[PDB]
Amino acid sequence: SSFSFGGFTFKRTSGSSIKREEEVLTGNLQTLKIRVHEGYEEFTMVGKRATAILRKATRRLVQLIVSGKDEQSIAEAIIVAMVFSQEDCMIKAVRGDLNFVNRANQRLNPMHQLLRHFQKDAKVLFQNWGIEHIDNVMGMVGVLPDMTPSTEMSMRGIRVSKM
Repeated sequence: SSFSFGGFTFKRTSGSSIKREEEVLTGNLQTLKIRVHEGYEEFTMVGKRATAILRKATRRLVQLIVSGKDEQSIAEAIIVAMVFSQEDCMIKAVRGDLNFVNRANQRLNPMHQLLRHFQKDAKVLFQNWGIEHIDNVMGMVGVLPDMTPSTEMSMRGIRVSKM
């Protein structure tokens, strides 16, 4: 069960899931209908300039270990992972003027509209994701919302591995 999303090939390595169509509110209090995968799953994300191991529970990213060509390649894989996770803080980061999803055509994908939104500017996404203190794990570094490597702090659940 290998699928494609945001230029990444996802491949499930553990867990299972059932789908539930659900309604969610953005930071602009706009209702989106999304197809939610319920169940704890693990995936490999393989792209041309980045790779990752993604561990996730229903609408919640548990951990993401990213490896890539450079900061831009890695941020790109982080954005895809955060949108794919379907986390409330990612949905609530959709806010402000013009930041609305065209839902007049119900066949269109709100996940692809969330992705386009965060690909343009992930600043609100990364700042609203939350940060956390990080453990020892040498060879794995933390990454701040501005993509600065840190040994003391990181975006919640996100770690950068050496390529």
